[PDB]
Amino acid sequence: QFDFRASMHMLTSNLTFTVYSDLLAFVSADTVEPINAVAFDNMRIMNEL
Amino acid sequence: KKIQYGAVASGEKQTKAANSIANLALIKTVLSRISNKYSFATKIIRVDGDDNYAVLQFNTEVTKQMVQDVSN
Repeated sequence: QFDFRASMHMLTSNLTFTVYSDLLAFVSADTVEPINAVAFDNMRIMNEL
Repeated sequence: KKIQYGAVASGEKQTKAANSIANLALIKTVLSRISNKYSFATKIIRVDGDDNYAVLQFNTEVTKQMVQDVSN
């Protein structure tokens, strides 16, 4: 039977979101001048002359 | 009919060696004034008389609004 008072329900969710899909559209990276480009040790790659 | 014309004379010896100076030295100035709004780093400025291009390398990825606001 459709017992009305026993079949209602309180659905609890949030008020507002702002769903962002892609995240690396926010940072804006740069590069130092490639003659001052540093390897894993702190001398520079292509150092020699 | 004698018409006064003080502008450049297409037909000198100078007309290509000084259309590559006057157009590089012009676009080196108009690329300086658009750097009050977008900060970039230009890479080449090739100039051939009037016909010239100048590659601009940015910080972010180029979007549909940085193309419109540089062309404006």
